[PDB]
This record gives sequence, structure tokens and C-alpha cells, in this order.
Amino acid sequence: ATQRKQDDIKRLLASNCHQATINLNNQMKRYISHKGVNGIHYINIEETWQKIKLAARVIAAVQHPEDVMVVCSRIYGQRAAIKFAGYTHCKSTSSSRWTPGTLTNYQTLKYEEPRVLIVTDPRSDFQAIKEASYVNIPVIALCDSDSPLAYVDVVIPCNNRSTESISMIYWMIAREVKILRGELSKDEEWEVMVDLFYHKT
Amino acid sequence: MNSGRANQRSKPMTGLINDKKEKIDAYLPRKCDWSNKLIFSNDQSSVQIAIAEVGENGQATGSKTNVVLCGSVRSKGEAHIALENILRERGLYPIQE
Amino acid sequence: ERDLLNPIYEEEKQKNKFKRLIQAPNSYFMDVKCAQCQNIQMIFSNAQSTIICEKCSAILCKPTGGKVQIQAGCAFKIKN
Amino acid sequence: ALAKFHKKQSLTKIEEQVGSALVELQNTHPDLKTSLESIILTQVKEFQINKTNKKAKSAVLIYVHFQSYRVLLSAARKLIIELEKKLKQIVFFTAQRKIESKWVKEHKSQQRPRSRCLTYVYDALLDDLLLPSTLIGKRIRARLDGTSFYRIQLDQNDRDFLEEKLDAITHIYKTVTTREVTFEFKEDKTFHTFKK
Amino acid sequence: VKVNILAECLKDLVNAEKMGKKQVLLRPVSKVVLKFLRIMQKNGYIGEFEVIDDHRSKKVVVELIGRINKCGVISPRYDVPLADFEKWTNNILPSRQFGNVVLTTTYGILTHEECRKRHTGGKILGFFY
Amino acid sequence: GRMQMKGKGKGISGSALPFKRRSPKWLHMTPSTVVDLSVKLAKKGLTPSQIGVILRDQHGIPQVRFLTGQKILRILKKNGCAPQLPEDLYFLIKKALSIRKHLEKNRKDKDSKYRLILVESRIHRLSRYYKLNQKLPPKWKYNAQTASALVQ
RNA sequence: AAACUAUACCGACUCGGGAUCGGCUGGAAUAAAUGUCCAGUCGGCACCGUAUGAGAAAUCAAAGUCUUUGGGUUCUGGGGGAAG
Ligand SMILES: [Mg+2]
Ligand SMILES: [Mg+2]
Ligand SMILES: [Mg+2]
Ligand SMILES: [Mg+2]
Ligand SMILES: [Mg+2]
Ligand SMILES: [Mg+2]
Ligand SMILES: [Mg+2]
Ligand SMILES: [Zn+2]
Repeated sequence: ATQRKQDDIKRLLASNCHQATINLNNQMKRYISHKGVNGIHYINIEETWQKIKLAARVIAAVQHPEDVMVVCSRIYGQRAAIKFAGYTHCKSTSSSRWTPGTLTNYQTLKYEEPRVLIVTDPRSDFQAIKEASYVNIPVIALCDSDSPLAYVDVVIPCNNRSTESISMIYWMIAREVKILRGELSKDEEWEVMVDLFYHKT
Repeated sequence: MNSGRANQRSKPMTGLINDKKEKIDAYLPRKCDWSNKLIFSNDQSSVQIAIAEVGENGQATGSKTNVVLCGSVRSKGEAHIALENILRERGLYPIQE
Repeated sequence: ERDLLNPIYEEEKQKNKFKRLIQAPNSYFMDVKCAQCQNIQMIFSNAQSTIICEKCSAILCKPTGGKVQIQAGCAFKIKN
Repeated sequence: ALAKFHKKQSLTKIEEQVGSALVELQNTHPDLKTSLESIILTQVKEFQINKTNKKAKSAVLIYVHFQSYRVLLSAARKLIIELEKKLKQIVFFTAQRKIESKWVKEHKSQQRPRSRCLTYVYDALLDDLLLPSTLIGKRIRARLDGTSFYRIQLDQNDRDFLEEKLDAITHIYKTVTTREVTFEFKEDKTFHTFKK
Repeated sequence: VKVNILAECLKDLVNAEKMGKKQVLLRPVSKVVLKFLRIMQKNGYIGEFEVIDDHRSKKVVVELIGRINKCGVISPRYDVPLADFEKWTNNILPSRQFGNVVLTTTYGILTHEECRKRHTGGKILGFFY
Repeated sequence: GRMQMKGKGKGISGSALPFKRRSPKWLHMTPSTVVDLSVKLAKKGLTPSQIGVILRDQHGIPQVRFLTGQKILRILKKNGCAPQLPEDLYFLIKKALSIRKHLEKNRKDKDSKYRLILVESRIHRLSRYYKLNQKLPPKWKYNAQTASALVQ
């Protein structure tokens, strides 16, 4: 608990990143702290923080950022993740329609060959993960309690339901990646509001 | 109770060696860092994750730990666990603050 | 993270008595104070049939299915 | 105090000391009267324990004749407490235990009872080495080279009594038994269904 | 009805190696099971193992890495004269180059190799590779 | 598992002995006093098992052998009150007879005929044991009429 | 008898999830009970996912732990008809 870390957990809490649906894929058993009277499943936030940083370290690791690929289906993380790709200089799946064959078929128009893949809802984005499975491509996923971890290498426990949550997760990851890349000081605050990544109605 | 796992990595891997002490083995496969299985030519799903090293200034050192995982492990959804623990034993996780 | 050799208490308590490492029982023994004559007696947790305090002959416990029903104002402590 | 021994013929300085102690006690304490009436000793061994502490600690192991055993176990706490006072060392008690050989069966009609067996007897020795307390659990470890290793789980509450004795016990056991013994303290875990 | 405790423990073992499991609880256990494990460990396959004393038979936790391709029991425990060794090493083992067939002998439990060096034989227990 | 029920018989009824072999600390009864009680109960015509239960519920004695060193029957033997026919076999025959009783009257009852077959089967099966282990006279047989007069 | 899961019996071990019938163990609400709910667990009948396990497939959590071939035990088959 530095002031930095306290700011991190405060941001995470405020964004309500720790609220999950009621199903537990048992694969998630380890990431979930509390099970409420109202059935709400509550995530340990420390795990979230840790995993965000780990992820950032995986992304810093790929030499050339365009070999990292963010994939999102839902409407919330469209905005957030396109902004993410924006600051992170990586590739975005914009069209919510992921074309079967995108990773597998060298003949497709959307054809990509990332070194690392990042998905917003393993459950929604599943086809992407399945394709990554055919290519030897590792995956960082944003993961709710209901989400399958099959073929997922880095789990960041989140609430991938809300805009607030998803957006500030992609945000925090981006900021930490910036830091690791020396595009930003470790001590310095980032002038980009989280509010950008929110999905406007 | 870690002892066997450590001793396992203690000495280097060797392909077939005849009495003239040549290496006969065409290539030395990577083995998974969790299950310790062999990494196929043909493995569709085997994966090598590189993770960056961090100086106290937040700086990447350009230094990388590579963690290899094998098809059966990712597929069973053990990956998200395996990796974490592999990072423990290498002293890189959890992340300090 | 899990170690078979150092299993977690709250877990073993949840497990069936034969499925624990030490294979330990769920029963206790209790000192029971008769409501009337105020005598102290020892009673097995799942005790079979019925118990009458030796002094005043009044009824302390009733048998069931693994529970004993402590009747009325009889106070008890587990022995351990 | 040759009355306190079964031979009575010869006693070492150490055995003179213990004998005179038990005399002093059968005289002082009405508590122990009966108990010291019934206790006869076979043997007494002395040990020197030297550790990294630089503390060289004298420790005494006294062997109660088997028929005094029940009474000994009954009097154990009081007894070790007073004897640790009467000499500047620490004390232990065991039962004098014969061991019958595996393959030399002496008489056609005698079946060597398991009560006297290398193992069972050595184990019993451990049980005596801890004597005021008891094992909560016991586990054996196989190292990679093939050395066997013992480690023993002990009641939390008895820490007071057993803390310093540990080294002495491992020295004694390594000596007589040839065994490496380790200890742990856990809480004794009772599984109760309590009704709040 | 339990026959052959070595068989229980061996199969449960192989199963857990095969499932990529990091350790095995093994119950119940015998001398023979522990000597067999002391053998596999000495020979490099399993790692460190711990024995648990429940007042009855026992339990045994086994750290495995993964090495064991298979480890079996042969039942019935046949009679294996020195003459028959060839048979059993060709029939049971993956290759000449490795793997062991363990036997009980009047000189004790041995790698078939230990038996050529001790010049004896005769009761087959199991194998591992 | 459960004997002579093929298909589904298989389940675990409880008893699990604790680890501590030493008798419990709160227990103040001398092993002698215990042997006295157990023998009193015995002479009152109780079963080694029933005696066990009584000592356990009422008297705060969890395991009698961990107190004395002698199991209950052995105590009974030394101290001379002995249950001539083993409690074990005794109950099996009591049963086989109650089935005889009910069956002589309702002769159309097939389930009870089959149950009888099973119980008698177990009785012989126990006889062999107690015979080879010298706990029963060597010529002793279970017949309807013989065993009916046999102390049951 | 298609006396049918067309699937021998005893025993281990290998995935996940709710629900169900019978015991038990705590906990909670009320209108305070042979009733509710919650969490355990033992045993039943099953089901739904899933297997980098099996199979010629249909399919199978056994029909898996089989050429990496051996836990114990009875029974049955060896192209089609002739022919029960
Ligand atoms: Mg045998
Ligand atoms: Mg059973
Ligand atoms: Mg209740
Ligand atoms: Mg077949
Ligand atoms: Mg297939
Ligand atoms: Mg199915
Ligand atoms: Mg076969
Ligand atoms: Zn009363």
C-alpha cells in the first residue's frame, strides 16, 4: 500500500471492478473473495491489481506493439479497447463481428498474426480464443466469474459487464504499459481521463 | 515439499549421446515448464509467454523470462494457475510495492 | 497452491469423518447439570436411548439419530 | 538407595545421585509417597548435549522397571518437575524394554510377541521421551538420497514444558534409536459440532 | 475386495502422473509399496515422498514431477528364473536402453539389473519407465 | 460391500477411532473400577457390546481397551462371567428363529422365506469361522430343532 | 420373455455443474414446526455440460485408467445357414 497503489485500488473499487455475476466457473474459485447474501460474487481486488501489472509486463515484452491484438465483442469495450489500442499502438478488432478464420485463414481480409492476444469477455469473444488455440498464440483475458478459462494464459479478474469496469481496467493497463515503456514516469499522474474509455450512449 | 522439482532442473538436458559422446538428436524440444511434457513440432496450441523484467523506476530492462506451456495444460485451463506459480518459484510474482 | 500434506482446517471440518487425513470423529462428551437436583453427569454426544440423573431420577437426555436432545433447563459443557 | 535399583550391586555416580534424590523425595513429599514406594529403577544413563548454542547441557535418562510403569505415568509431571529441581540437569523416564531377535528364535514354543520388537520398542521410547505430553501426529519423510526422516506434531499447550527438551530428545533418539526426529507445534484440532 | 495394495497404489500413481497432477495421496500402504517408491525415487522417477501415520494402514503423499511414462504391477507375481529375464525385459520394457522390472528375491527387492549384479531372481513385482 | 447384497449394497456406517490412544485426560476412573462396573453389568446378563454402550453414554468411558488394555470380552473371560455362545452368533440365531416363528404361520410369505435362507446362510458361514478358531465345540451344528434349544 | 441398461460381480483411480430421494451437522427467517430457507456431508435414482480418455461409428463419466497390452472371480463367441 503505497500512495500509488492506494490510488490504484481506490480507482478499481470506484469503477466497481470487483462485482461479479452469480455463477462461479470453479476455475475462478481462487480469484473470488466473498459470496454475498444477495448472491453477488465479490472478487479479491489484490489479485486484479497484480494481474493487471503482470499483463502489462507481458505486453511490454513484445518488441513491436502491433503484434499485440485487442479483441472485443460487446459495445462497452468497443470504445474502451479502441482507445486502448490507440494509446498502446496495437491492433483493434473494431467490428464486433469477428470473422471465423481471422487467425487461421491466411487468405482472409481481416487476417492477423499477433504475438499476444487480449480479450474482453472470454465467453463472448470465445471464437477468437479458439482460433488462437490453433496458432500457438497466448492470451490475456478480462474475466468475470462466469467466464471459461480454457486456453486462457493470463486471467485478470474483472467485471466485464460494465463500461466503468472494463474501461478503467483497459485504462490502468495502458497507463502501466506506458510506465514500463518509459513513455511515462512512475511517480507522475496521467492526464488522460478514464472517462474517455467509457461508452457513450 | 519441493525437492524433486528443483533437482529436476539442476542439470542440463541432452539429446541422444553415443559412446563417442556426439549429440545425435536432430533438435532438442522445448519441454513445458509446468507439466514437463515435450513440445511437439505439430503442437497447434503450445505457447511461449515472454514476461518483462522491471527496474525500480518501472523501467523494462529488455530482460525477459520465457515460460513455456504445453497444449494439454492451456486446454485444461490450468494455464492461468501454472504461470502464476512458475512466476513464484522464479521470484517474479506477486508484484512488489 | 493446494497441499495434501497440510490440508486446511475449515476444509477438513467440512469433510466426512472418514475422508480426513487423521480420520477423526465428530462426537463429544459433555458434563450436564440436572435442572432439578443439580447433579453433574457425563453424556455421549450421540448417545443411544435415554439418560436419567442418578440423584433425582429425572430425565436429562432423549435419543435420536445422532443427536441427543438435552431436555429443559439442563446446562452443559463439552469436555476436552 | 540401592533399594531403588534392581541389581543393587553397583551404581555409578549418576545412579548414586538419582537414588539419593528419590530418597530425598520419598521423605519430603506426601504427594509422591505411594508412587515412589512402587518405583524401582533398572538403569540410569547420562548424556551430554552440545549444540550451536555453545550450551553444553547435561541430560539424564532414567529407566523405570516395567512393573512401576503405570505408577510412573501417573506421577510423571510432579516427578520430572521435582527431579529437575534436585539436579541441575533435565530428566527423562523410560520403561526398561527387552528386544527379541528376528531370526534367532530360542524356544520352539515361544512366539516373540510384538510388544518387544525393534520398532515398537524404539517408538515407545519416543512416547516416553515426550512423557508428560503426547504425539498429536507423526509423519515420515523420504529424502531424495534415501535417508528416512521423522517429524512429529505436538500439542500447542505443552510448549512450555517441551521447548528446551527438544534438542535433548533428538540427541537421545539419534543415539539409542538411530533416528532423525523433528518437531512441530500445531494446535490440537478438535472437530466439534457446537450449538451456539 | 482389496487384493494387491501395490496394484492400487501403482495405478493411482500412474493416473495422477498422466493427469499432470503435482502430487498423489496414496492409501493404504505396505512395506512393499514404500520399498517400490524408495526404488523409483532412487532411480530418478518420483521425487521426495512423505509417509503419514494414521493408526491403521497408512497414507503416503508422493511428489511427482513428471517422468513416469507408465508404472505397473504384474499380477500374479510370476516366477522369474535368471533364464527368463530376457523375456520379461523384452516384453515389458519400452527399450533396452532404460526402464526397470522390479523383483522380490531372497536377497530383497531389486531392479532386474541389480539381480544380474547379485545373480538371482524369481519373483516379479512390477515395472516402471 | 454389505455382505450378500450384490448390485447396490455399498455404503459407510460410522465409527472412527481418534488418534490419541491414551485414555482421555478428564477421565478419573481407575481401570479396576471400570472392570468392576463392566463385570456387574455383565452378571446382569448384558452383551460385551451393550456394556460398551453403557460405559460410553452414561459413564464417560470412550474406549474401554485404551483405558484397561483389555478389550471387553477378554475382561469378561478372565473375570469369569462369560457369554457362552458368542454375542455375534447369538443374535443371528435369535433372528433366524424369529423368522422361523413368523414363517410357520404365514406359509405364503415368500420374502421372509428368502430372508431366512440368507440369514441361515450367514449362520453357517459364521459357524465355520468360530469352529476353525476354536470358539465353538467341534460337533456343534445349527439345525432348526437343535439350535432352537441351544440357549436360543 | 426384447426376463433389456440387449452392458457380470467385488475393488481402486481419473473432469465440471446444478437438482433430486433418505440420514445426519451446523446456520437463518417467520405466524416458531414431523414445515421453510442456507451451508456442509453420507448413501440412492438420474440429468446437463465437458474429456489432450475410449470407440468402426452411433455413442460412452464408463463403453475411460489397453501393444505404455496382468487388481480378484464365474459365465459366453470364434463366417453364414443347416438348427436350438
Ligand atoms: Mg499379504
Ligand atoms: Mg466401501
Ligand atoms: Mg437443523
Ligand atoms: Mg474394444
Ligand atoms: Mg478419437
Ligand atoms: Mg455425458
Ligand atoms: Mg487385455
Ligand atoms: Zn436430578
